[PDB]
Amino acid sequence: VKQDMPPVGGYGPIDYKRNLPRRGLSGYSMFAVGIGALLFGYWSMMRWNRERRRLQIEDFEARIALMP
Amino acid sequence: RKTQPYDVYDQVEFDVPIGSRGDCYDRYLCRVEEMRQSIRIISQCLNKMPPGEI
Repeated sequence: VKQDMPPVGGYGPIDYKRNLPRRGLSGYSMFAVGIGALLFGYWSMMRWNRERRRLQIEDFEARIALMP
Repeated sequence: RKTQPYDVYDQVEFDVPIGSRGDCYDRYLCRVEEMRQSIRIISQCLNKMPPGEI
């Protein structure tokens, strides 16, 4: 009998592919998302700014009527 | 290895990579694909091992 170490029954395949799935989407979608979220933030910032303008005018009314 | 077989390398199937522009990024990619072909030679060597002698 012989007791070397051959490949017992053959070994299966071994990959060597450059498998890069390319996660993400196209860049035009990235520009669309960026400009959309940016403009969303601009509109919300505009609304909050003019609300605080209203309250700032009310504080001006306080300092005007409080003075004499 | 491909020109003068100093051993049984003429009976394993692979391809040595070549550079393009003689360049360090290009030489780096050459090293990477030499590693990949070393993996393929390990695969074929484990496929066709003979039980000969020490």
